[PDB]
Amino acid sequence: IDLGRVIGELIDHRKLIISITSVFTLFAILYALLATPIYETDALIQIEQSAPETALLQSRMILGKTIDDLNLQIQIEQKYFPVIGRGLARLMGEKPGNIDITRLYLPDSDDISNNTPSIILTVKDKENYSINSDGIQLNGVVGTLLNEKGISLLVNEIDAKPGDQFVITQLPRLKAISDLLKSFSVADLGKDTGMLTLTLTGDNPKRISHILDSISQNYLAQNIAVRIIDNAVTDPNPVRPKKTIIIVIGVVLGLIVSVVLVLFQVFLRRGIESPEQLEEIGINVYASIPISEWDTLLAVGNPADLAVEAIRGLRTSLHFAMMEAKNNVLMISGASPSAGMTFISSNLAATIAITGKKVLFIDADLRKGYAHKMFGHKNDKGLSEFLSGQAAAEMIIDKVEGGGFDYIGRGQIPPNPAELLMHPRFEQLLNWASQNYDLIIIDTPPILAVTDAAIIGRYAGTCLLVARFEKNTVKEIDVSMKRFEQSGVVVKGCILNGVVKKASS
Amino acid sequence: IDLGRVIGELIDHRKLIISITSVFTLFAILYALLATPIYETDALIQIEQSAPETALLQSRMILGKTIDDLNLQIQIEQKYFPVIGRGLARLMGEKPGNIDITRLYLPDSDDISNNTPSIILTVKDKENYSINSDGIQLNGVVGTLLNEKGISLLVNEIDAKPGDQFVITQLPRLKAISDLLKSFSVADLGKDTGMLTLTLTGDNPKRISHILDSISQNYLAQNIAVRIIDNAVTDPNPVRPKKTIIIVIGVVLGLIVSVVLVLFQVFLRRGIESPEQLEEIGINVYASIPISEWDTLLAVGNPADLAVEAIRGLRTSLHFAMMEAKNNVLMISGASPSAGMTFISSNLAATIAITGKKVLFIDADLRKGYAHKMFGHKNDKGLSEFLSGQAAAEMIIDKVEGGGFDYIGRGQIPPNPAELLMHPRFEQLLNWASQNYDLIIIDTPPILAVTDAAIIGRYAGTCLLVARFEKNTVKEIDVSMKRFEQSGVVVKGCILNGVVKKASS
Amino acid sequence: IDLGRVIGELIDHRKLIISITSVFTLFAILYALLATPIYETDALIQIEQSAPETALLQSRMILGKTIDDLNLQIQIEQKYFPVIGRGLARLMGEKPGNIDITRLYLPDSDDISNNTPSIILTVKDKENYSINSDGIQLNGVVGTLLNEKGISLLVNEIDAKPGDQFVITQLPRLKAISDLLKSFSVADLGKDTGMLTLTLTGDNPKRISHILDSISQNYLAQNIAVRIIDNAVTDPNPVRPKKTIIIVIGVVLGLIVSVVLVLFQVFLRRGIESPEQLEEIGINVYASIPISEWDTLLAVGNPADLAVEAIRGLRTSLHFAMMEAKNNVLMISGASPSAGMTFISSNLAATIAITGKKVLFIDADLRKGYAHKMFGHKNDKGLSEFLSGQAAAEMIIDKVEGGGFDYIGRGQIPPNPAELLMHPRFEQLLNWASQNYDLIIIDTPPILAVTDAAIIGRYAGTCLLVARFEKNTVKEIDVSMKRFEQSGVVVKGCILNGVVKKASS
Ligand SMILES: Nc1ncnc2c1ncn2[C@@H]1O[C@H](COP(=O)(O)OP(=O)(O)O)[C@@H](O)[C@H]1O
Ligand SMILES: Nc1ncnc2c1ncn2[C@@H]1O[C@H](COP(=O)(O)OP(=O)(O)O)[C@@H](O)[C@H]1O
Ligand SMILES: Nc1ncnc2c1ncn2[C@@H]1O[C@H](COP(=O)(O)OP(=O)(O)O)[C@@H](O)[C@H]1O
Ligand SMILES: [Mg+2]
Ligand SMILES: [Mg+2]
Ligand SMILES: [Mg+2]
Repeated sequence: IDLGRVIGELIDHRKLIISITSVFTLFAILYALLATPIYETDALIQIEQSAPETALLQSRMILGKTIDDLNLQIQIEQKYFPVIGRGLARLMGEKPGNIDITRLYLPDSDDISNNTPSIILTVKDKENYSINSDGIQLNGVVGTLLNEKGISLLVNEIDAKPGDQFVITQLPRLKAISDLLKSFSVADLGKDTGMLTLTLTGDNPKRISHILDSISQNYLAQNIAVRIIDNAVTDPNPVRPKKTIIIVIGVVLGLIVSVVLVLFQVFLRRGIESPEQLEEIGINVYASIPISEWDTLLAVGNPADLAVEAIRGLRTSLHFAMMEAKNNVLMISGASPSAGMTFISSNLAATIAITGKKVLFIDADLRKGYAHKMFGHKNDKGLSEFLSGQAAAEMIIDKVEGGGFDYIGRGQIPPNPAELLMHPRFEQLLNWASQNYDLIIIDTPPILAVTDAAIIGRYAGTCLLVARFEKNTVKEIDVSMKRFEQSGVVVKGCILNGVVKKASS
Repeated sequence: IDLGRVIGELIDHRKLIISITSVFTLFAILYALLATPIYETDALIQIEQSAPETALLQSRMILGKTIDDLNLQIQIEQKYFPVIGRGLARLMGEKPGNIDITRLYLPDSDDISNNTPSIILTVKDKENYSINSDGIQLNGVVGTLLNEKGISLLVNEIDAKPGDQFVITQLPRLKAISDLLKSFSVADLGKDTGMLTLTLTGDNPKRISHILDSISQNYLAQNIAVRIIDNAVTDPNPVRPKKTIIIVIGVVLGLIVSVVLVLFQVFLRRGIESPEQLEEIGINVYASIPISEWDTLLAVGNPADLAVEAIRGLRTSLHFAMMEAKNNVLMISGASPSAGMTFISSNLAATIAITGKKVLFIDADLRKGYAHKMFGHKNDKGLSEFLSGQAAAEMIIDKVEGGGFDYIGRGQIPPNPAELLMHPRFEQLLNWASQNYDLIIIDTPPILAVTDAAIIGRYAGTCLLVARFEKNTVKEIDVSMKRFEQSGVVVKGCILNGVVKKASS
Repeated sequence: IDLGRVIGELIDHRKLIISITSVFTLFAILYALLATPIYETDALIQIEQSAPETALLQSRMILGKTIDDLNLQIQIEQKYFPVIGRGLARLMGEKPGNIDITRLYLPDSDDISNNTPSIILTVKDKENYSINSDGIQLNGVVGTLLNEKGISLLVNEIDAKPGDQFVITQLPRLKAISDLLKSFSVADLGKDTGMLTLTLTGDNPKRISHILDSISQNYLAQNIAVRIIDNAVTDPNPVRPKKTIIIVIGVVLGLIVSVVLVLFQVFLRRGIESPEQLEEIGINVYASIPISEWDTLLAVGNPADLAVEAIRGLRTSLHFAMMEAKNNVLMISGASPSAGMTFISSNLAATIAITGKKVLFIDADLRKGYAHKMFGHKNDKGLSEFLSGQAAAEMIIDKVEGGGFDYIGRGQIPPNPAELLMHPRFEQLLNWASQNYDLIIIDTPPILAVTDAAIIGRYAGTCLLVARFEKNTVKEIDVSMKRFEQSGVVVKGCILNGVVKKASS
């Protein structure tokens, strides 16, 4: 391999790479702007050791005393239905509300799994609110305590706009202790000094400072039955999410997945890339027709098309190739269907007729031939009707309107096309036509599908295959040439079709 | 090797890979959803050392005192007959029952092996129950103690639905101590502090907490004749089984075993893959007939079949190959039986007869020939009867009904087929037929099995072998060609049969 | 590869390398001369340990006491609108001013983000000043305190020229402590001694010394409720930016990016470099025309041009190549447009006419031919009008004024150029002209674009291609030669055009 090839492949697939990288970067930006910020508060205490004090601070007694003091077993969560509602509310500048609950007691269903009872509180005004646990609706008022339906609740100082909802959960004490212990860290920072740094992370910058102050005070009171140097304060810059590293990771991930996909697609290509691939085997490529981005003939609708220019190049190439041929019959065929045989044949006939030579076009695709549709037709009396014997040699020839050449349609689809094409009346037709016309072009089905082309090619002076640019492979074209030679038909060469411009070439 | 080949092999064997991986993932999911959950309880004590205390806690004195206190020597197990009954009961939400037994004394058979006596208790109601040890049925009532048949039992507070069964075992004290010590761990967690973490795992989240509390209290009482900071609590999330890692391991195991099986099958393939394998040796492959997924002729029942199209391709190839041959006799043969010789020969005769040429078909498989069954027959007067001399040249020829060609059946199976085929009357028959027909096709047995084909091939102008797609190998076909040439028979080429579409090609 | 090639490439691209390196060095010099200088002050104290004292010095209590003492929470910044205004002011020798503020209290909006209120103070004279916070204009006087609009301010000892502006921010206490702690360092320097080195970096050489003295005094007073050996002094040489290393890094970065760009451009070149590239394939290069840096003929305006000398070399080469040719017709063509076909053909005709031979020039570029513009024209009756039949063979020939040869213009642009060129009247014209002139030169469109050149080349005795020096590639020229040979036209050789002098050759 070489650098030029890889750079060309990257240039060709630029749209895919850009789209994938942009999608990944957009997802990264959305996550980094919608993820909830996490603040960190710190405190510094002095040990008058410090190896067992790390375990004493994280023991369930200290944390449990803190949780009992601060009522951390009442989980209040602002209610947003979607997974991005909270982030959108924060971005729009909306101020989150809060409720001070000093007493909560749910009926404690305590089944096998749901060990955490929860209710939903809807704020109707600054004073009253509605409560629903499992569809049971109740009404409560700030101030006076509520003892109804096995539910006890005391709510103070609602701070939210009316219509807001809050999920109130009474999680078990061990769950609260585990959650507190997950986000709480103790370090020595000197490995020998009495200095201990206590760290607590959480999404509420004031609550975490209060929690760490309570932890420190409880530990201090417990020890004297240690010195608090730095009481806990919260860093106003969140520690998570780290937006810049997230976005950089997203961009690099997009680039690497795009490069992997591009390499995978490049290594899985088998189609023909250039005429030199065919010419390595020993197949003369007589032309390369580009894609015409422009039920009518292109050589007639848009005579100045680039594809028609390539076809004129093919015409002047054939005027020299088709010399010293046994007759004036040219047979266009191919390996696979929808390669361009009818396009090539019809347009070539048009470009050769505009130069003043009489041209006959025969649609010998007795199976899926649509030439009569493209030329303007009387569908009666096609090639089939002549071959089966129910027509004459003069009632099957029609004239293209915007063309300048005659044509013979397929006719009705027969049940035995390959056996009709073997009748000697076909050779009689070709011998008769080879005296009233200057050129005869025959369109045929593929050869890798059926055998009609190989029957027709016996009476053809020149035979050319059509290879589609990306679809067909060199193996298919070689197999087709060999199958034609096995049946006694000499293929003059190939015609690459549907070519497009690639920066890797 | 190259990446395209391996990707193609993976695409071809996709069904096998998917099935194996799905089976493994289903087994992993069943195990991860039916395995009994194992909870873990923890405690934290303070050592006022700690290297000998780990051995003192795990000594048999502390554990034995705990087991005597909590009666851990009475093993009560809920009875489910299958190995998945307990998991199903847990999944369906069924609440396990329990019995508080404060005194159990079994007769203690104490033979060589069964040192653990056991009984089965069936719950009939909230009060009474039935007991069976070795077929001896007894009835007991909660409350009043039972002393019968050398069995002492005191049962309190049955909690289960009627009809439940419980296995009650009186395991030896050392066995109970060993079981307790297997699931009990002590750690320092600081390597220098007085802090010891005690861990106990078990399937009953309350019993393990009680057991660890008893262990801690016994150690504390023993030492003062240490401080308990964190009394034991149980983590409600089970530590085993870890479902996600189990499922990931199952999926990866399925993928690796599937890839290994695929590679093993690929490396053990010897059959013909493409016509190019035969053409490397120098054997002209004249056709490749695909599998016809559609006692009748295919070229007649379904004339538009893909296989009949391939046979028409072979027909037009033969019309050119069979020129400049010494006569109009074609001999289809093969290497191994059930390769397609009769299929190819009969269908080829049909496709050549539909074009208006007189065709004779001869079934020279005098050993296992079934052509007369496929054509509609009068089984008398076949080839055998003519060769042995008990028939004429005109009483053996019959006509295929839906065909269009004549045929000669094998006749009765003779005892000496290879010696009948050497009679000059066979050559007389062929010389006579070569003047009344346009083509003669002869079907023969394989050549690697018997020698009839090599006797017949002396009088055949053209001879073609049939190679089955996956079954035969290049070695078999080369051996067959060489064995034909050794006997003076020139094989024109080969016919690949039963071809299917493979993404690795 | 070899050293000579790389040295030549470096010599050829010297201007690009010099420009890039100079730009990078200029940017580095601008940064190193405009970046604000950062001074460093040091102190040395003695510890009578020293592992916890590093944490005690950086604790928020000591730094907070210092900040409360020195009022470091009032941030005063000199106002320069651009990002280089301060550096320019320092370079021009301007003395920065300062204000001593002993009391500041802003309304403290304290919204979600802007936690730091700020005002702008404009100095009108040595006594009074103007204040604007959010468009609210106020006037204040040094001395008397200001308590207006929720803003309290006390300003003493303004030292600046009138018209200067100062941003006054009241940043939060924790922000001030964090900023102080970011630039403050403590080290032991012996790892065992009581000697501690305290370091403080800042842009004001006196303020940092005062700050470090206050830090040391506060720590000393705190400890005795330690010895100060070296009170803080400021190194007058700034520690940042380090100009020399910055400039060296800039120069080396410029050199490496220039070398990378040069290597990238060299590896992405595909055009023809020397005639030997064409002669490897087997194409005879008959000349190499250099660029003429000098609507007129070069061989006439500047007959002593270097390009005209190369064309005379081509003329004497052709006088030997064009012997034993079937006629006296020469056809200049090419692969891509704007290669030099009309330049080469017209100048060659001029140089061959100055030697006394009758020369005919034909502009057979019926699509974009501008020869009549370059020769002085009567645009009527060109080649088109003759071919279409509406003109005679004598009304189309005109005479070049400063030339010496006749010419035929294209005429009006036709709709069917390629089909006009196929008329036998073109061959009649050439046969008639081949008897009244000594040489006929025909200019043609490219061959990779259209097919006109291949139609004309049938009647041309000699055909030469023109390859542009850097534009065309060897692949294009080979494709053109092969496409000419496919149509029955033998190309004698090639002509390299637009050559320039490269030190890598
Ligand atoms: N270079 C081309 N540019 C534009 N359209 C093309 C080109 N080649 C083929 N086609 C069009 O795509 C369709 C398939 O080609 P067609 O020749 O009709 O199939 P087949 O090769 O089986 O006879 C046709 O409608 C054709 O007009
Ligand atoms: N390409 C094929 N498609 C469908 N059936 C086939 C094909 N080739 C052979 N068979 C069928 O499978 C059976 C075995 O083939 P057969 O020719 O009868 O055996 P043998 O080669 O020994 O004479 C037959 O019943 C045949 O009809
Ligand atoms: N060696 C050259 N020196 C100076 N000018 C040149 C040279 N070669 C071509 N040109 C000029 O650059 C332009 C493009 O060349 P031209 O021959 O007219 O295009 P084309 O090859 O398509 O006919 C012209 O104006 C030509 O005069
Ligand atoms: Mg078609
Ligand atoms: Mg058989
Ligand atoms: Mg030009």
